[PDB]
Amino acid sequence: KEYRPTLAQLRTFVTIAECKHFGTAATKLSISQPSLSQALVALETGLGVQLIERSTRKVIVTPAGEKLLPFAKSTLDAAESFLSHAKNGSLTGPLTVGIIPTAAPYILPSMLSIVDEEYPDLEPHIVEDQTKHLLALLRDGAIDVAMMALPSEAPGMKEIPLYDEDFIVVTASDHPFAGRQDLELSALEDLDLLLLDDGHCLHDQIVDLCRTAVTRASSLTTVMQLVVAGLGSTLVPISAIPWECTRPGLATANFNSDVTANRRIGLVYRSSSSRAEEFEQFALILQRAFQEAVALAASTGITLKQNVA
Amino acid sequence: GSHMSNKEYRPTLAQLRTFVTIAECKHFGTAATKLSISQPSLSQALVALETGLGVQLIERSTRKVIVTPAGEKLLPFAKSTLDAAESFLSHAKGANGSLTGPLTVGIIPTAAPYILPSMLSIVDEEYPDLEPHIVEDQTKHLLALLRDGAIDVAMMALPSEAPGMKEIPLYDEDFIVVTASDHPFAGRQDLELSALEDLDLLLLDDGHCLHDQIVDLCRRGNINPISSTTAVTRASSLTTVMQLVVAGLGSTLVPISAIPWECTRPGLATANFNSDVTANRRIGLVYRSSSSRAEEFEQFALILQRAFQEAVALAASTGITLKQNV
Amino acid sequence: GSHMSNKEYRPTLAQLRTFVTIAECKHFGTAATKLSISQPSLSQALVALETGLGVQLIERSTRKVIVTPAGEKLLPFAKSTLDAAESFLSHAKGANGSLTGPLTVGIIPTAAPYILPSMLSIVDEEYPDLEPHIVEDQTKHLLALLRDGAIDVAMMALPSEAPGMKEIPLYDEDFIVVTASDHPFAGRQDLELSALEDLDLLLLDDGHCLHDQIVDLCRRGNINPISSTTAVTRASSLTTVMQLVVAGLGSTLVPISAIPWECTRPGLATANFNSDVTANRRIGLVYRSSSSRAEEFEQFALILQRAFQEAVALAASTGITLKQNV
Amino acid sequence: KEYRPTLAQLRTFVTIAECKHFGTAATKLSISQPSLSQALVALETGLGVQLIERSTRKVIVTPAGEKLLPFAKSTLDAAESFLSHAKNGSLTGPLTVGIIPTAAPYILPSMLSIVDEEYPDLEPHIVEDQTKHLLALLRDGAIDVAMMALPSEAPGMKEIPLYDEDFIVVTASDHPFAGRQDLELSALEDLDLLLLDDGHCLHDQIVDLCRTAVTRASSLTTVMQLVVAGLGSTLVPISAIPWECTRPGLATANFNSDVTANRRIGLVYRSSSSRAEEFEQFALILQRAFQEAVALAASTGITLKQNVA
Ligand code: NA
Ligand code: NA
Ligand code: NI
Ligand code: NI
Repeated sequence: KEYRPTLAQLRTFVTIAECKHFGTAATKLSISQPSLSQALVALETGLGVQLIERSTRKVIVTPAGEKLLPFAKSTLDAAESFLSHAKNGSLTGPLTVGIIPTAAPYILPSMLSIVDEEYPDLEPHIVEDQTKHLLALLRDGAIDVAMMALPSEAPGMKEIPLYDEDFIVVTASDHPFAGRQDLELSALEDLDLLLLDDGHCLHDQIVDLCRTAVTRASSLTTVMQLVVAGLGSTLVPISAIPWECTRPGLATANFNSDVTANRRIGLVYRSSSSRAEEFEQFALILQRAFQEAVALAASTGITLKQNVA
Repeated sequence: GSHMSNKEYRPTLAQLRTFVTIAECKHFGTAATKLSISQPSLSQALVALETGLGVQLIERSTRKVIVTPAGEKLLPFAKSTLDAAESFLSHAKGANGSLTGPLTVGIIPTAAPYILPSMLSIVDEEYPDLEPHIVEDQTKHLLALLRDGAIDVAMMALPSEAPGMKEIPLYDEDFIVVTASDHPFAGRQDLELSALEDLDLLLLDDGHCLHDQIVDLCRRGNINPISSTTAVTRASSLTTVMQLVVAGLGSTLVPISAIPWECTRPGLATANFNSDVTANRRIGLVYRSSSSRAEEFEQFALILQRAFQEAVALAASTGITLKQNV
Repeated sequence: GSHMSNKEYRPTLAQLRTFVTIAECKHFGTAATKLSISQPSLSQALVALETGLGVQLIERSTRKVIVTPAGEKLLPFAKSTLDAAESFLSHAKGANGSLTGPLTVGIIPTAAPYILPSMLSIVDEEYPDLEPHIVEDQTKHLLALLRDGAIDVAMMALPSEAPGMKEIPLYDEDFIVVTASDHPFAGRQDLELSALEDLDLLLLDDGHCLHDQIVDLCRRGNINPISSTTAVTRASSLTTVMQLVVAGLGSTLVPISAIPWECTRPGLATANFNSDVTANRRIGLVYRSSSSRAEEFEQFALILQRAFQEAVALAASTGITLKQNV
Repeated sequence: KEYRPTLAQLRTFVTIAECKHFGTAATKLSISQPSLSQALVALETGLGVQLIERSTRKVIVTPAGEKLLPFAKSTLDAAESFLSHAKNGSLTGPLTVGIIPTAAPYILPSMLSIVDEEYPDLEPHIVEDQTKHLLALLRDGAIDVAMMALPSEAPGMKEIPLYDEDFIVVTASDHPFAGRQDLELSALEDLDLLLLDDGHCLHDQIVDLCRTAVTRASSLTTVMQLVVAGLGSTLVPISAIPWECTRPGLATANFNSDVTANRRIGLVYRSSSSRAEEFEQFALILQRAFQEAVALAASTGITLKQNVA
C-alpha cells in the first residue's frame, strides 16, 4: 500500500507505550477498547512492523517500537503545538499597516505609544509609502490595511472613515496674506501654489476644485524649502503644523468658514478579510492619535481653520 | 462572534497538508493537482480546518489566494507536524533494507575526516552488503562528478545551487571560534558579530553562515562581505589555517565535529558567539533529480545523521564548551 | 641592473592614457582602436613610459595582456592625473555657455530640499537663459521618467543600474547619525559598525553605503543585509523617521546636506562613525546615453557640485561635528 | 580644434602664476623665455581664454586664470604623485604567492615570520590551493609565483628549484612495519596505501613508480583519520611530521638508503615577468623556511629517511 499513518493511529501507539495497558490507554483517549485495538493494528499492518507485544496482564513495546516511539511522540507534540498556537474580539497578534507619507509622521508616535501602553498583545508593523504602492501591497496581502485619503476608488476594498483633517495655508513671512483668517478660494490665484498629492479637497458653495521652477514634489520638505525661499506658497494638513509650520521664514493663513479645505482620511482593507472587527478597533486608536495631533497643533498658538456645520 | 474555536476538534495530517500546499502554491487548481484530489475536496478540507480552529488561514479572491497573518504564523507549525510524520515513516523503513551494492559518496574536506570513521563503522557493522566508495574533494569538483555520474550523492553545504539536483537536509552544524592561546577573546562564550573586527578571521569556503537579528553576513550573493586583513588572501585547507592560528597570525572558525581532531593541541584556545548569533552551516545530501535511488539515499542520510551525532558527542566529551543557541 | 629609473623623464598625459587604456581593455588591438592610433604607436608610447619609469607595467603574451603588480598600484594614480586634466578642460568651458533653454531635472527626495535653493539661486543669477524644471520623486519614478524622456537628467545615488544610461559622478556625501537626546550613543564621534546592534536604525532607500575594512553592508545584491527590529518595517520619508527618532523609537542616518533643516530641532542629538568606517552615498547625474546634450549636462553637474559645497558649508556653520574620513 | 592641454603647458601656467615673472619662471623650469611664452600662448589659444596679463615690470593672473589655477595645480600634483609612487634589486612591494596544500601549512609560519622580521618592505599575499588552480591563477596574473612540485609541465613558465623533500611512511601503531627503517619498494604491496597527489616520487635502481573505502582524498586529514582507524597507511612529507605524525594511534617507518621517496619543490612563474631577481631572492626565504621545518621534524625524535649521494 501507499499507507500514511494518521495522528489518531500515532496517538494510540504513544498512549499504549506509555500507559502499558489497553484499558488505561482507551480511557485516557476516551475511545473504546476495540477501537484502540483497530487503530493499533491498522498502524502495524501499514508499517509492516510489530510495535507492541500483548500478554494477559501486560503490554511490552518491541525493540522496533522503542526505536519509533520518540518519532511518533515528536509528531504528536508538533500537532499539539500547532493547535496551541492557533489559539476573541480583540486587537492581538500581527497587524501590518500602510500609511501615506503626509499623514504618517504627524500621528505615528501617538499611535505607537497608545498601542504599546494599551494594546500590549498587538504587534504593529508599519509601512509608509505613496498611495498607489500601498494599494498594490494591500491587494497582494503584503499589508492588512492602508490609512489613506478617501475615496480610495480601489476595486474589492472596504473603507472605514476616520476623520476630516483641515489644511492651513502656509506662505513666506513677508507674503501679504500672512496672518489672514478670511481668505476666499479666489485668493489661490495670488499664490504660486506648490501642492502635493495629499488628498486636499477645496470647494465653497459656488466653485468646486475637488476634482514655479518645481513642476512637482513628493515631499513637503522640498515644498517648505521653496516657501521659505519666497518661491511659492502651499497647503499643509493641520496635524503637520507643530513639526512643519513653526520654523522661521514662514507664516500661516486660513480660508473663511464658507470654504472647505480638508481631506477625508480612512482605513482601506480587502473585502475578503474576516478582520473587520479588528480594523474597527484599530480605527479608534487612529482617531485618538489624530485628536492628539490636533491638540498639539492648537497648543502652538497658530490659528486653525474655523468651519460651519 | 459565535463561530470561533471548536473545543473537541483536532486537525488531521490531510487537513494540514491541504493548508501547506495551498499556502505554497497560492492557487487552488495547482494545489489540488499536486495532492491528486478534486478542487471541491481541497476546499472542503481547508474549510474543515478553518472552522475547527475558528481562524481564517486563507483569503480567497477570483484569481488569487492570500495567506492571512494568522496563517503565516501557523504555517511553520503545520510544516513541522508533516515533517515529523514523514520522519516517522522514513525511520519505519529500517526493515526495508534497500542499502545494498555500490554507493559512491562525495564529501567536502571540512566534513569528511570527522564523520568518516563513524559512518564506515556503522556501514561495516549494520549494512554489510553496502559497498561504500568515498571521494573527498572541494565542492566544485564534487558537483562536477555528481553531474557526470562519477558519484551518486554528495555530502556538502546547502544551498548547493546546482542545476538538476535534489537536496536532502541532514543537520545544522555549529562552528566554534578558535584563537591563539594569547588572543584577548580566548575563552569568551558571549561574542557578538562585532568581534569579527578584532578576531583576524581566516575563513574557508566551508559553508559557514554568520548572522544575528540585525546584520546578515551570510547571504552569499556571489561576493564575500567579510574580508581578510591578513597576509593570507585565501586558504583552501583547515590545516594551513590552524597552523597560522597557533603562530598568532589570525583566528578561525572550525566545525564542531572537528573539535577532537583539530582543537585540542597546544597553542590554541576556543571561544563562542552568543546565543543570538547564528554561526553554523546547513549540511545536506545532494543527488541527481532523475535518480531511482531516492529511497536508498534517504536511508543513507539517516546513517550520516547518526555519524554526525557521534562526532558531536565526541566533541562534547572533550570538555570544550560548545555554542549555545536559542 | 642598469636599465632602471630615468632621472629627467616626466610622463606625458598621452603616455598615461595609453597605460590606462591597455590596463582596462587588456588587448593592444581594442586599446589602439579606442584611442584612434596605430598598434605600433600604442606600443611605442607604453615602452617610453616603462623605460622612463624603469618599471614593467604590462606583461605581453601572444593572446593576452596582464597588468603587473607595480602597474595595478600605479593605475589609480594615472587615472587621477587624467581625471584632473579632464576636470581642468571641463571648467575652462565656463566661456562656452551652452546652458540655455529648458532643462528638466529629476532629484531624489533626500537630496532635493537641501540643494534646491542654492542651485536655483545660481541658475537665476548666473545662467539667466536656462529654464530649469524640477521633478522631485522616488528613484524608481525618476528612472521611468528619464527612460521615457519626461526628464532630461536625474540626480540620484549611483550606481543607477538603469539600462541605456550614462552617469556623471558629482560627489560623495557623508551621513551623520541622529539619535534621540537620551540615546547612549548621543555625542559619540568614534562609532564602529558594531554600533548598529544598539542604534535601532531606521534606514531609508537613500543610497547609504556602510562598510569598514572587514565587513561590507553596502553591496546591495537585491537583498538588504541590515534588518530593522522596530515596529516600522519600512519608511519612505525622512520626516516620518525623524519623528520616530525624537519620540525615542529608533535612530537614523541623515545626509550631511540635510543637517541645518533636519538636525537642529529639540529632542535630537548627533553622532558619527569613526574615520575607518565609510558611511556615505555616491551622488551622480544620470542621463540617456543617446543624448546630444552631454556637454550641457556636464556644465550642469558643476552647478550641482557648487550647490552641494554650499549646503556642506551651511551644515558646517551649525557647529555640529561632521564625519571625519582617512 | 579638439585641443587637449599638455602637462608642460599646465606647468608653464602654474609657474608663471606663482612666480609672477617670466624670467624667474623660465629659470625655475630650466627652459628658455621664448619656449615659456610659446607654451603659454599654445594653452591660451587652445582654451580660448586669456589666463595671464603681461605688463612691462609685472604679470597678473586674469579672473578666468585664478578660477582655473587650482585645477591645473591638482593636475600637476597628481602627475608628480604618479611619478613619486613609481619609485632596485630587492624584495619590496606586493608579492602574491600560490602554495600547494601539502606544503603550505608546514612552512607558512616560518616564511611569514622571516618576511616580517627581515624583509619589512615586502607585502606578501598568500593563496593556498590545488596545483591546477594555482597554474590557472598564475597564467591569468592573479598570482605572481606558485610554489609547487616540479616538473610543472606548464607552457610559458620558468622554474626555480627549491629543495627535495623526503617522505616518511605512516602506519597505524599496531602495523607490523612500525619502527622499520629498511623498507624496500616491495613493502608497498603490504600496505593499503592511500596516497595524495602531493608530488611523491618513488623509485629504486630496478623499479620506477615515479610515472580502501576511500577512493581518493584531497586532504591529509582524511587520510590520517583512516590510518589511525587501521584502514590504510600513507606517505607524509617530512615537514608535516611535527603537526601530523606525533598524535596517538600512529607509527612511522622509512625506506632504506637505496630507495628514493621524495618530491622536488620549486617556484614557478611566467616567462613574461621581469621579476626573476625578486623571485630568486624569495626562493632563498623558502629554502630557509623548509630547513626550519626539517629541524622541527628532527627535534621530535622520529627517525628520518637516510639517503645515498
Ligand atoms: Na509579528
Ligand atoms: Na599590497
Ligand atoms: Ni510607483
Ligand atoms: Ni578544479
